[PDB]
Amino acid sequence: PFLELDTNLPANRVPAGLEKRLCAAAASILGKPADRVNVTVRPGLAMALSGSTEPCAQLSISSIGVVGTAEDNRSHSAHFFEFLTKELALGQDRILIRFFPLESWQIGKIGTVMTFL
Amino acid sequence: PFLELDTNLPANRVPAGLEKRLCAAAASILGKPADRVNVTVRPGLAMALSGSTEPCAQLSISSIGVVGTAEDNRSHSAHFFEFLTKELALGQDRILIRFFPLESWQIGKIGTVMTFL
Amino acid sequence: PFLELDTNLPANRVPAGLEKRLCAAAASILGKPADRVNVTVRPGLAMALSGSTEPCAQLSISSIGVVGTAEDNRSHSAHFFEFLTKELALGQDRILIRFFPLESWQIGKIGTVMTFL
Repeated sequence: PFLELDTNLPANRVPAGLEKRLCAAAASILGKPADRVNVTVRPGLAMALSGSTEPCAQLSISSIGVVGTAEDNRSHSAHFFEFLTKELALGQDRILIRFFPLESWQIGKIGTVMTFL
Repeated sequence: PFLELDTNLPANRVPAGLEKRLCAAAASILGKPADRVNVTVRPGLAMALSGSTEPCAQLSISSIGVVGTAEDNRSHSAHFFEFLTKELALGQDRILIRFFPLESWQIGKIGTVMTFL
Repeated sequence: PFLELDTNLPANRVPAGLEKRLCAAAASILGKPADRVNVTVRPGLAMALSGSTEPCAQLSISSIGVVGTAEDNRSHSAHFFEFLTKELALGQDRILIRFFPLESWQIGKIGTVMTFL
């Protein structure tokens, strides 16, 4: 899966090693191997969330098969909010997540697409 | 709604308070409350737009219900171009927008999804 | 088309002029004019790819008409991997691509949408 986290927290208020811990977390939550989890963190941005510029973060999660339903995204959201709130020292009102299903033909890897792997 | 603005303008050529003004602007344009508008600005990037690396900006807008049609996106585009051209001191040839419909089951908030709120 | 490249390579390990060369490359690969190619490079990010925080890059490609099939995305992936591996001095295991079809009503340009141009 592919995780992208935007935050207006400066890099020095984003705890060291967060991207690796987020790989582990997403493995457990999503039921995917940690060695196929991709994480991108973009700190120090100018953000408003819910109209407010206090510290906040935006998580996008894209994956094949597992982020397409309300009922399991509810579970995923619960777990990622627990992880991120404590990691970033943010309240639940300062984080939002978006979920994006992908298909095999959309993912380029080793010079081909996953359709053929 | 969710706005993401990438620019190769350095942060010190992006006017202070732009993210809050963009919340207000997007409220009026999209017909959504300002306190549910999210803005992310990513300045100082390396960009080419239309093959050219002069100052430019890319706006992405994602929302439920209101960014799914050509006829209303035409109106939205008009208004956001007016706002951004003057805010960033960019010509209309240096900005592009992409619109992305979302569904309730895609948006994680307060540890659940909007399907259940 | 719209290209977005995230990398944990610091800006000073991203070769000068990469965004313009990527315009040219994407023109040839995708069969689109270079003057309608948009490139955004976001360097110096915190990333893990495949669970690993070594140098890596993520490419997103969005376009009308040409990134919707497995068979042609396989070709596109091949060409972009060749370009990026050598440009960024990254191995094929350190790059991934995602492809996103767009429709005319999604693209805001010159204050309208492409549906009407």
